[PDB]
Amino acid sequence: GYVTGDMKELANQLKDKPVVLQFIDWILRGISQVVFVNNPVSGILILVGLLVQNPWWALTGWLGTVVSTLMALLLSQDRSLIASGLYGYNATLVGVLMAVFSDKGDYFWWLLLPVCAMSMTCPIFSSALNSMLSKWDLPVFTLPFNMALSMYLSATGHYNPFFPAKLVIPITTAPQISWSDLSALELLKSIPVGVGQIYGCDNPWTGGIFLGAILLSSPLMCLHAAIGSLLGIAAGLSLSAPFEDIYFGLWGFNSSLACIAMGGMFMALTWQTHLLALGCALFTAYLGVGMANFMAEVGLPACTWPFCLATLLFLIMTTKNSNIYKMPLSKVTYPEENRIFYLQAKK
Amino acid sequence: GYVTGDMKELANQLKDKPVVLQFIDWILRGISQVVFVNNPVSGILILVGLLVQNPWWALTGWLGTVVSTLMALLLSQDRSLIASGLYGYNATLVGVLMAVFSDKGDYFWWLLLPVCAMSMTCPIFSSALNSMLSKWDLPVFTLPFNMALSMYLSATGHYNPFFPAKLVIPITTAPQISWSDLSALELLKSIPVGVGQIYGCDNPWTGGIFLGAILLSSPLMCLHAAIGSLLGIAAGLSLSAPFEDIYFGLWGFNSSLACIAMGGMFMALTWQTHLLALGCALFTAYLGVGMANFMAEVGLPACTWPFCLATLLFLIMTTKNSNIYKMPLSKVTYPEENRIFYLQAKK
Amino acid sequence: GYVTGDMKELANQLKDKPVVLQFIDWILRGISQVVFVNNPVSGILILVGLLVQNPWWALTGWLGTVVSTLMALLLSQDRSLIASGLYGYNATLVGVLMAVFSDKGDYFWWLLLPVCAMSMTCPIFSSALNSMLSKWDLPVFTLPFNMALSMYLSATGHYNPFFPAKLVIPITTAPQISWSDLSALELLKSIPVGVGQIYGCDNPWTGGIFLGAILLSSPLMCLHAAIGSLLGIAAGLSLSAPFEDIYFGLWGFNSSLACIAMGGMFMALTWQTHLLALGCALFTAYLGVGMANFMAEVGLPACTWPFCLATLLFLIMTTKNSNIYKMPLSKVTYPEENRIFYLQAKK
Ligand SMILES: CCCCCCCCCCCCCCCC(=O)O
Ligand SMILES: CCCCCCCCCCCCCCCC(=O)O
Ligand SMILES: CCCCCCCCCCCCCCCC(=O)O
Ligand SMILES: CCCCCCCCCCCCCCCC(=O)O
Ligand SMILES: CCCCCCCCCCCCCCCC(=O)O
Ligand SMILES: CCCCCCCCCCCCCCCC(=O)O
Ligand SMILES: CCCCCCCCCCCCCCCC(=O)O
Ligand SMILES: CCCCCCCCCCCCCCCC(=O)O
Ligand SMILES: CCCCCCCCCCCCCCCC(=O)O
Ligand SMILES: CCCCCCCCCCCCCCCC(=O)O
Ligand SMILES: CCCCCCCCCCCCCCCC(=O)O
Ligand SMILES: CCCCCCCCCCCCCCCC(=O)O
Repeated sequence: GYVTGDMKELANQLKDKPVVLQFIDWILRGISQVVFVNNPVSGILILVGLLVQNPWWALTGWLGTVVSTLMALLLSQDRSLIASGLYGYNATLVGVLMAVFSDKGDYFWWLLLPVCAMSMTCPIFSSALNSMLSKWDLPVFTLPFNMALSMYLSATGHYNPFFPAKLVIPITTAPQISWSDLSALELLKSIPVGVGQIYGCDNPWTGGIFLGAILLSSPLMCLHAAIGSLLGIAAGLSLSAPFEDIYFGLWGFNSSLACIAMGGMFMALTWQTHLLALGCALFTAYLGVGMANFMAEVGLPACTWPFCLATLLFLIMTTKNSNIYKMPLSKVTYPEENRIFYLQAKK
Repeated sequence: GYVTGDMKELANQLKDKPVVLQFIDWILRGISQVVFVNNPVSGILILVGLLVQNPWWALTGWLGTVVSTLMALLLSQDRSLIASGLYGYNATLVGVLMAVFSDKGDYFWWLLLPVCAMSMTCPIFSSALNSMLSKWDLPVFTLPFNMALSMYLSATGHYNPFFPAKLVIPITTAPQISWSDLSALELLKSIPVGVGQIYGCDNPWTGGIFLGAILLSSPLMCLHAAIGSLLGIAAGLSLSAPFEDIYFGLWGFNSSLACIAMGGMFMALTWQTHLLALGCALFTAYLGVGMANFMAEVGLPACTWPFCLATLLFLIMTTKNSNIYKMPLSKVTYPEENRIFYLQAKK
Repeated sequence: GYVTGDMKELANQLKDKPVVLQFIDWILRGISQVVFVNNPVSGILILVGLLVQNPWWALTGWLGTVVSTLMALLLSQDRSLIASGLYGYNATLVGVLMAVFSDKGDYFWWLLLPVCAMSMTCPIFSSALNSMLSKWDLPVFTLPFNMALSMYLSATGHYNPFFPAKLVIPITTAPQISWSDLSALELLKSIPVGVGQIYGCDNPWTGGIFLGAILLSSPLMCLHAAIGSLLGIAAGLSLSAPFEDIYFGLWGFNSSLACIAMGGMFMALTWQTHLLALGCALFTAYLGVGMANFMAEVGLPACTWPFCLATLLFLIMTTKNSNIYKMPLSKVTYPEENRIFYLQAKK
């Protein structure tokens, strides 16, 4: 009970502690905030999962988070946002995916130089988008990370002498799918892989650890992540996608995030909003394959562009339904507290 | 006189009728609203023209409109907008152009499955765009349809095992144009074809029927549609476009819409605004060829992206001219009533 | 002292002169406003530099500026903006770069026809963006020019029978860089070339003349332009860019503009804002190579898209630092007056 939720008691106790422990807590919260989790223990679990997948990726992500938090402190950003990990969760993804999309293999120490540089731009993006989106009461999601990674991967490319990137080839021929070779076990295993591919990790154990951390933060968030991954798998099956792409979790890491965001987190949790979150996850998977095909023509991966776009689209949409409630941005903590607040406001 | 204009008397009489007749009226108005027409009889005429061109395309468009209206009703959207056909006119285009850009020929019944799915997203897009564009008092035009069709055609592509799309090849060699083979009769005939290509129909009879329906709704709108198609033809001739592209109406279906919108419809009709509409039609044709060339590099058709972009750009532009008047979004019915309202407000 | 700054005395004396002299002054100010300079004498110097580089390019730019100013007068835009050259500085770039990116060589008189047409659309863009951006207190920069040039170059392309454009080939193989062949003299000479490539001119004498004109307007702006060009060169060296691209000034014409804008011009000049301008110049160079690589896949040059995007991103970003001050849009004249106003407001 002490480690569940956002761990407000730990933050209150650390508010008067030496700044080193506070900085460590901020780094852990920023690591956890990729899946909309404000738990430092969930951040430790996510770090353990990243180390299980690849220690080099974990090192790059931790370095990116540290550099982003330090730069946000240097830029005199809001201290409340920095304490909650909202300044540094984009750079974790930036560093991890820069290590993922590198063509020079593991432990390429020179890659530590661009990573920091891009981690130097994550706060600025996070600032510049926020002051706009907070005008319309909308979150930035992973838009700063998407912009930074697209800019970096366009600047370097596959043929960069210093930091070559993994080549992205657009689909040229019609795939041949043997539907008799579809494996139910692999389809079931792609759900943890789908959840784990949020950090670009294809290890089923890493995805299971991520799901466990999310469940530690909030069981409803873990359930919505699993359902979003399953819906991404279903959308991939509906479009006759290659089985290797479905088994790799490339179809479920956007829909899982969309289901987490639209289910309980930024909309009050009701069965109507549950169905809306399911529909948003399906739409997010379809937009994900569309964006992947579109940016494959320019040599870029879609990453989490479809998730941000679809979630913003569904959040901006307005309905004359009292049971479909959009939570205020200042009261969004986690689905249980969000539902309690919505029930209190309803009466 | 009873069937001209928006047919407000029919709506008033149907407001207390059984909901089946009201739903039929809403579907007809949504069909007609592609060309900014709120006339159910014009919707019937447009359906007849679509059947003349291709019954399969008409069936897909009708199914898309019905599904979009039902989904907008399910989402508790504004009943006034649904009654006027503003929730369902984008899905008509979505279904018709999904049938048009299909590589599996006519009467591919499986294509009825994705169409409905895309018609499920047309209301949401509209809503998500409306709440964004109503702040600055701007219409959504066919932006939801453009976004939905771009996402669908990127997701499927030409090499999809289930729903392949027609291949789009960027221009590779310089065209050889024999200017002695230019036909005045074909140039004149491309005006109805350019008007009918709004629905993706290249039949001159279909375009003539569409022009007749628009004239039934409003003569000024039909005149502006014809002038916009002619201006698109002129712009195509100015850039040495292939004659087959001009004869197919691919150059005049965006400028015609731009001239309809900017002439009398969303700006008060004056000779100054008439010249502004002509300039907007020329700019829209040039932006149309530019956007088509740009999106051919990613394997996508431009469709009505240039029309929406150019019309929004011309509507946002502000001048210190009293005779260049932008009609309020709540008072926009059709050019005759718009001009009457503008004359009343001027005095 | 009479010709330094904006020469408000000359404007006051010309306010009651015949309109021909006023129009000439407006054209000169519009020519100079590309580098955020409101000096007609600097406009004359920039015209001299353009003539030194290429008389055809100077003729096209002058014609574009004249046409844009004439149509902005015809469109009843704000007279104060027209008098300060803010309606016509985008068409100077449009005409000059349309002459630059033409595949038909120099003195192609038919190119005078599209140029005017694009100069026709420059005021509208300048209007349409302004009303959108003045809400958030942001400048339009060269966004109208970028939009117009992208639209034109997409519409025509390399294979246009009438107005072919220079082919843009994306990078296909990894460059081989002989670092022992790097020349310090060429690196130093690329700074004036980097400043002169704002107008698409690769002549070092032209860049030196441009720097002299900027220094005549304001020494701080010239210093920031030189530092931005140097930072662009450094960023190009950091990414192992080909030496020919660095020597051609293709790496420094965006960072120089970003350093001019962010240093003293649109943000109050302090050492903190000086470091922020340096960081913005580095970010602008990296975004410039990224966007160049991105639009090379669609056959388009990036031009000044990265400069506008990065400068807007850095201007929107908000910090809780009193020394990092964003000047109001109505009081922005030049860095010396900007700093004086900021110092007066601080106390
Ligand atoms: C936006 C893309 C670029 C981001 C910033 C990249 C900065 C890299 C660090 C500069 C020096 C790198 C030297 C590496 C030499 C080598 O790889 O052998
Ligand atoms: C795909 C290659 C390009 C690089 C990736 C996109 C980088 C975008 C940087 C600028 C973001 C927008 C800044 C604010 C603009 C506005 O005024 O709305
Ligand atoms: C809106 C879509 C909802 C999800 C639909 C999931 C459908 C999964 C199965 C679709 C393809 C079934 C196999 C057909 C191919 C074959 O067996 O030859
Ligand atoms: C892209 C294909 C899938 C698109 C799915 C769009 C539909 C999402 C929302 C589903 C309906 C939710 C209705 C909730 C209110 C109610 O049930 O009364
Ligand atoms: C070409 C790639 C596929 C097609 C993608 C079309 C766009 C679909 C999603 C649009 C979401 C728009 C959200 C806007 C949010 C905002 O204005 O901040
Ligand atoms: C955004 C692109 C996708 C839009 C939604 C597509 C949903 C298709 C329906 C799912 C089942 C398809 C079965 C096809 C069977 C076949 O063609 O053999
Ligand atoms: C902005 C201008 C719009 C109107 C343009 C009208 C058409 C002019 C170009 C078409 C005629 C070209 C004739 C020369 C062809 C040739 O003989 O090679
Ligand atoms: C790219 C093709 C050229 C586009 C040029 C658009 C010009 C718009 C037309 C403006 C005409 C004048 C408007 C009324 C002013 C007046 O004459 O009193
Ligand atoms: C955005 C597209 C281009 C802008 C508009 C270009 C208008 C050109 C009008 C004149 C066309 C005919 C003159 C060229 C004749 C020739 O070169 O043979
Ligand atoms: C590659 C060809 C196209 C180049 C860019 C041309 C863009 C013309 C229209 C710009 C958008 C104007 C409307 C903006 C509306 C809004 O954002 O609210
Ligand atoms: C993040 C901004 C960095 C700006 C300064 C970067 C300076 C880079 C200097 C060149 C890098 C090394 C070149 C030689 C490498 C070799 O010989 O292989
Ligand atoms: C793309 C790589 C480079 C990115 C550079 C980002 C950092 C810009 C410079 C920020 C300096 C901040 C100075 C004010 C704070 C202070 O020192 O008091």
